[PDB]
Amino acid sequence: DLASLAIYSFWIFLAGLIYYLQTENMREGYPLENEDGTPAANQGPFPLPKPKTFILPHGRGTLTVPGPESEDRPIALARTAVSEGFPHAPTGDPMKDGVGPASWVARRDLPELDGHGHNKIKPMKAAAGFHVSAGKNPIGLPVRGCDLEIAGKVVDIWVDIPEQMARFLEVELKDGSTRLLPMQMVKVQSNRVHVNALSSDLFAGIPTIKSPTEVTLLEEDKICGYVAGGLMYAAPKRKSVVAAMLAE
Amino acid sequence: ALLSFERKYRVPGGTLVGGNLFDFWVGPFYVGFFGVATFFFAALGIILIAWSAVLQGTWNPQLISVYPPALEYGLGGAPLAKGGLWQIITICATGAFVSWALREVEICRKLGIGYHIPFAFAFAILAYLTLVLFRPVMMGAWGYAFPYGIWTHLDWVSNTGYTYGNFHYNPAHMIAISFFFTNALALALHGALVLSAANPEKGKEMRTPDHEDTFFRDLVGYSIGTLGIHRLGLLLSLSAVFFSALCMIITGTIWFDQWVDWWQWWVKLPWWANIPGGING
Amino acid sequence: YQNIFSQVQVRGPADLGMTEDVNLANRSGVGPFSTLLGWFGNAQLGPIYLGSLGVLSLFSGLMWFFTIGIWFWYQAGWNPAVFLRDLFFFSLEPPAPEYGLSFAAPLKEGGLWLIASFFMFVAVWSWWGRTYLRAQALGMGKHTAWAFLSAIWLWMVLGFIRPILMGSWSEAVPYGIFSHLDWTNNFSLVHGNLFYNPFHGLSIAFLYGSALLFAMHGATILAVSRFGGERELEQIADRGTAAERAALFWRWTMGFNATMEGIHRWAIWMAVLVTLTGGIGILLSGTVVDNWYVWGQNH
Ligand code: BCL
Ligand code: BCL
Ligand code: BCL
Ligand code: BCL
Ligand SMILES: CC[C@H]1c2cc3[nH]c4c(c3C)C(=O)[C@H](C(=O)OC)c4c3nc(cc4[nH]c(cc(n2)[C@@H]1C)c(C(C)=O)c4C)[C@@H](C)[C@@H]3CCC(=O)OC/C=C(\C)CCC[C@@H](C)CCC[C@@H](C)CCCC(C)C
Ligand SMILES: CC[C@H]1c2cc3[nH]c4c(c3C)C(=O)[C@H](C(=O)OC)c4c3nc(cc4[nH]c(cc(n2)[C@@H]1C)c(C(C)=O)c4C)[C@@H](C)[C@@H]3CCC(=O)OC/C=C(\C)CCC[C@@H](C)CCC[C@H](C)CCCC(C)C
Ligand SMILES: COC1=C(OC)C(=O)C(C/C=C(\C)CC/C=C(\C)CC/C=C(\C)CC/C=C(\C)CC/C=C(\C)CC/C=C(\C)CC/C=C(\C)CC/C=C(\C)CC/C=C(\C)CCC=C(C)C)=C(C)C1=O
Ligand SMILES: COC1=C(OC)C(=O)C(C/C=C(\C)CC/C=C(\C)CC/C=C(\C)CC/C=C(\C)CC/C=C(\C)CC/C=C(\C)CC/C=C(\C)CC/C=C(\C)CC/C=C(\C)CCC=C(C)C)=C(C)C1=O
Ligand SMILES: [Fe+2]
Repeated sequence: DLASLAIYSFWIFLAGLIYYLQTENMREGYPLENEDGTPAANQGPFPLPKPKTFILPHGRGTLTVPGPESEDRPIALARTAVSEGFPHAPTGDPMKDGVGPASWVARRDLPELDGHGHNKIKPMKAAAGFHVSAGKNPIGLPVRGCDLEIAGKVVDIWVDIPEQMARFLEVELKDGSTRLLPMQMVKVQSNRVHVNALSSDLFAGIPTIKSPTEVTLLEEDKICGYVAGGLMYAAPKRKSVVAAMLAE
Repeated sequence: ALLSFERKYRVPGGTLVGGNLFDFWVGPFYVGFFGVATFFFAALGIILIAWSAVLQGTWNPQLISVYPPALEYGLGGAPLAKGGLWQIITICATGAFVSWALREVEICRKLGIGYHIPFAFAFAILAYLTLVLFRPVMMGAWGYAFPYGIWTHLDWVSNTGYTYGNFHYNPAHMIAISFFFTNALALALHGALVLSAANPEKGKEMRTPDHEDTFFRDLVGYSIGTLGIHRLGLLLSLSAVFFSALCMIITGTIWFDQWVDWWQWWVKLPWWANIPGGING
Repeated sequence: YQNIFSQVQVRGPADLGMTEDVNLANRSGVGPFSTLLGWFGNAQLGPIYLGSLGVLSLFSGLMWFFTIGIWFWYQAGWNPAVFLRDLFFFSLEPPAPEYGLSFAAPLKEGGLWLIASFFMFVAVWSWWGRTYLRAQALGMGKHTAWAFLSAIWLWMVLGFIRPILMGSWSEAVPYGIFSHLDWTNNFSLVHGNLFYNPFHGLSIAFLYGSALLFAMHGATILAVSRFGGERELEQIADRGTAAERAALFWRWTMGFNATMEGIHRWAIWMAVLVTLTGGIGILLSGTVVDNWYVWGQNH
């Protein structure tokens, strides 16, 4: 019978296709390691696939995945039980050390590039032709932390040119320095932008950019690591829902 | 057990209930308090499923079925096997589901990401609860809900759907279907576009977002953008499930008849209602 | 914030696009910018490419809705109020069983249906040509063309391939909103319930599963958009904490994770298989299998 044969060979196909797909999602993070870094004994029922190579545009080189793992930078974390399956507590400060929810990856310390080879993200001063086209504009607003203290003053929006959107806010601190805040982590209100993740004292510790008119991919990842890290770690300093409206 | 980048994230913290007691991993899986609450409800629900298989007498997947309390039992409790066992498996499934999601909010918190996955998943939980709890209640009995069995629940859908004639005519069911269809089109388009720009014609460099905006603007005249397509995928998905649950909780409560008779409000509408011609003239 | 709607809209110069091998004479000018579309996605409308296939697709496509539209106006009696009250109830039906796969049907009894199906056939197949070529001109993979084939397959089987094997044009779907719902209903009814069709349950498995994986993927990216999650192509090429925290949520939740490249292979297949699986189930109906319940008892 044709229908019976059709459904039979379908499941043979779907088994080969789940096999294919899952080996393909083993191209990063695998082989599995034990908590100490040596290769783990249970490697899983699927085989790592044969290398794929990506050609990266404008002299960035290539990517051959899977490869030897790109982790190298010291991890400031110590084991909390003799046995496998337990937390690794920060040896220092998680915010500084780049750990836990403040983790960052050693991405290429070069800006993300656009279709033409120019920087994707650029401050809006220098992003020729860009302006705020709709909604409340945050340039100039006081910036507040979760301790409900004024952390800074927005002095420009960092714009993604090819995709035309607000990537970061640039914030002048108490000392006339600047930092970048991820836009999708700030909240633009009418008389203020509220950064919940960071209480004001932690704003200075936001990893800095070395060149003042570009962000590198390593810097972004360090910035976004540290701002998200404040949700668990700046929690002692965060005033609740109650004090936020009391705040007015 | 660990991925080659995983170690630096297995930091302590982000636990809703229970401190560090339950904050450990079992292989890849994270436990947490709601990990243990999801297992208790999972095992108990499947033990009580094996119990309806025995009280009914089969060990086959296609046949073992578990029924809701019949219409005489209304909304109150019922005897085990005569509907009552389903009632306890339903509580089991509900707490296993709400624990799975709450287990996810812990995982979000340890990782410092948005709460979007638990939130999207609550829509699924609420569509289940519509069919198993909220519409049963409005209609006055637990018997209006589906049975927990691979084929008998398909038999529940045919039978429930044909009590209103051709259920295609349900207007919110049309809206729901549209969202499932547009969602699968979108999924197809999003997967295909990203893979075409990462896996270009062999030899060439990997394409960029720019190219993607350019392929869709060239094809269709519009590009919603690499952020808009994730946003669109979330709203299509949840809109499907919202409207799907809305069309069932509107049925048997706000609407009793044949759903095809509903569209006569558009036709019996005065002014054009009595002109001969067309189909309804 | 959650990043469901943008907080601040930013506009620049109209982005005419990447050049590569695209024939730029065929590209049009910049459309308007909608602030309304800009709250959820890109603001810019256009430019679009209108090549030869582009125009052939658009002309046939319009000639198809012209053929459905005039039949409807004839059925409305050219009376506008009867049109708008029964837009939904109108239908351009196929030739009656008597005519087989002949074109000899009269205009009002299936000729207009066939002209409408010729116009739709050409329109959809030239747009598929266009889906391939616009990718070639940008040097992109041909994934969108292959994906569109799954969708075209269910279309082809329902209105062409299954009517031809069945000997009759009356077998195909009528052109009407309500009438095609009644066709679908009726199709399961005369095939002895399509819930027993193994490929229909499989189609539903992937339809459901498409809303499951895109609420999952959609929600994962929005949840790591704080680490520039949506810029999935640079994450493939140079992994970031967004791709890491994304994959780890799912490794810690259901025990297995993916990749920023690989989640889109899950996504294209999960969706391709809806209509690819479904198309088989309709082709097998009426031709090999006459009643899915009956068939199901011999399994
Ligand atoms: C699958 C089983 C049955 C069936 C069962 C049902 C059922 C059951 C229901 C429907 C419903 C619908 N069906 Mg059906 N339907 C069938 C076959 C078809 C065929 C066909 C040719 O194959 C078509 C066109 C349709 C079409 C339709 C829609 C009219 C309607 C809404 C869903 C939708 O399309 O998703 C939406 C898809 C999109 C939104 C794609 C649009 C993409 C756009 C927005 C992208 C932008 C670009 C665009 C404007 C073009 C760009 C070029 C520029 C203009 C220059 N059906 C088969 C026979 N169908 C629902 C309904 O409401 O019925 C009244 C419904 O309940
Ligand atoms: C009483 C009715 C029967 C029934 C009869 C049918 C029939 C009959 C068919 C299905 C099919 C399907 N059914 Mg059913 N189905 C039933 C009950 C269900 C239930 C349920 C909960 O009860 C569910 C979830 C479903 C779900 C589904 C889908 C899985 C599947 C359609 C896939 C799809 O995405 O197609 C949508 C995709 C397309 C139509 C492809 C579109 C192609 C392109 C080329 C269109 C171009 C359009 C262009 C010309 C216009 C553009 C407009 C502009 C943008 C404006 N059915 C009951 C039991 N079902 C279909 C199937 O595949 O069967 C297995 C099918 O034919
Ligand atoms: C013959 C029957 C009638 C009909 C009768 C009905 C009836 C009756 C109902 C529907 C419902 C639906 N119908 Mg219908 N429908 C018909 C024809 C169609 C056609 C079609 C093309 O013809 C389509 C596309 C649809 C489409 C739809 C969907 C919109 C909707 C189902 C989705 C949903 O509820 O999601 C919701 C998703 C869930 C409920 C999933 C919940 C999951 C939970 C939270 C988690 C489970 C976890 C799991 C156990 C964990 C185990 C892990 C494993 C061990 C790995 N129908 C015909 C005409 N339809 C249903 C609806 O509206 O429901 C609200 C419904 O009740
Ligand atoms: C939404 C409208 C109706 C409905 C209408 C239909 C229709 C119509 C069809 C199905 C089909 C299925 N339904 Mg249903 N179904 C409903 C509610 C449910 C619930 C629930 C807890 O609410 C569950 C678990 C299921 C589960 C199932 C699957 C067994 C099957 C394939 C679906 C799929 O892959 O989904 C997508 C989700 C995934 C890919 C995630 C994977 C989930 C796996 C498949 C779950 C295995 C569950 C196992 C059999 C039961 C768990 C018991 C254990 C003891 C834990 N349905 C409601 C009442 N369902 C199809 C079928 O019967 O064909 C086989 C089918 O045609
Ligand atoms: C894997 C299966 C899923 C899928 C996939 C899918 N669909 C696809 C693709 C893919 C992968 C495409 O690449 C192709 C596409 O290009 O996407 C937008 C497409 C497509 N899927 C579509 C529809 C569609 N897909 C469906 C379903 C599905 N598609 C499945 C869920 C459904 C249903 C019923 O669920 C529908 C209705 C089309 C939008 C599109 C292909 C368009 C096409 O072939 O149409 C030719 C017809 C015309 C050109 C008619 C023109 C109509 C006029 C009124 C336009 C007038 C415009 C004017 C007023 C303004 C502009 C003027 C200009 C000069 C600027
Ligand atoms: C926005 C809604 C869409 C959606 C989203 C969604 N589903 C999700 C998520 C999201 C965002 C998850 O995060 C979560 C996940 O981890 O994904 C892999 C999940 C999930 N969605 C699932 C299934 C699922 N989703 C469905 C639908 C949808 N999910 C919608 C389309 C369906 C359908 C259409 O039928 C199913 C079957 C699970 C695979 C998964 C995890 C859910 C979970 O809570 O897992 C814990 C499971 C247990 C502990 C087992 C408990 C059950 C036992 C006690 C048995 C009792 C009940 C019995 C089985 C009744 C049903 C029998 C049937 C034959 C009728
Ligand atoms: C790599 O990347 C990629 C890109 O990029 C580079 C791309 O470009 C693209 C290309 C993709 C595209 C161009 C887009 C593709 C698009 C489609 C496939 C289809 C498009 C579909 C649509 C546009 C449909 C969406 C619907 C619209 C626009 C209509 C309006 C919205 C809805 C119907 C949805 C919301 C639901 C509504 C409005 C119904 C009612 C809702 C409810 C009752 C629930 C809400 C609750 C309440 C109302 C309760 C009460 C609360 C109140 C009242 C709130 C208080 C507010 C008051 C006002 C009082 C791809 C694929 C891609 O891969
Ligand atoms: C960009 O970002 C993103 C990612 O990141 C980069 C992602 O990843 C993802 C995630 C998406 C995917 C990975 C895609 C695939 C997923 C789907 C299409 C959804 C469907 C998924 C399911 C149905 C799985 C549901 C799983 C559940 C509910 C959990 C399972 C629960 C148990 C097993 C019991 C609980 C167990 C505990 C507590 C511990 C015990 C440990 C074990 C049992 C582990 C041992 C496992 C094995 C030895 C391997 C098993 C091998 C199998 C099953 C073989 C496969 C079968 C074949 C037939 C070939 C998204 C969305 C994303 O956007
Ligand atoms: Fe994506």
